[PDB]
Amino acid sequence: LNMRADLETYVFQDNLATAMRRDGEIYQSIVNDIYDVPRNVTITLEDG
Amino acid sequence: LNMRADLETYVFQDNLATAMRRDGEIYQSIVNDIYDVPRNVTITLEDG
Repeated sequence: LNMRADLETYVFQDNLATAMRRDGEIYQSIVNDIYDVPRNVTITLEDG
Repeated sequence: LNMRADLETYVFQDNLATAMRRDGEIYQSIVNDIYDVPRNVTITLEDG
C-alpha cells in the first residue's frame, strides 16, 4: 500500500525534477498537414 | 544483488580497458560517417 503511495509522488516528482515528459496522443514530426475536425479518440490518422 | 553490482562495475571497467566490440545489431554495417537527414521519426537505412 505504501509502495503505491510512494509511486503516486514518484510521478509528481519525476515529471518536475527531471522534467519534460509531456503526454498526449499526437504525431511528433515538424511540418504537418491540416485540420483537427474529426480528431478525438482515434489511433492512426484523421490526417497526417 | 551484489553480483548484479559486479556486472555494473564490469561494464564500466571492461569497456574502457578491453574495449572494442561496437555494433548496431550484430553488424555495424553502413553509414559511413554521419547522416543528418531523418524522414519522420522512423530510421531506415538512413542512420541505421
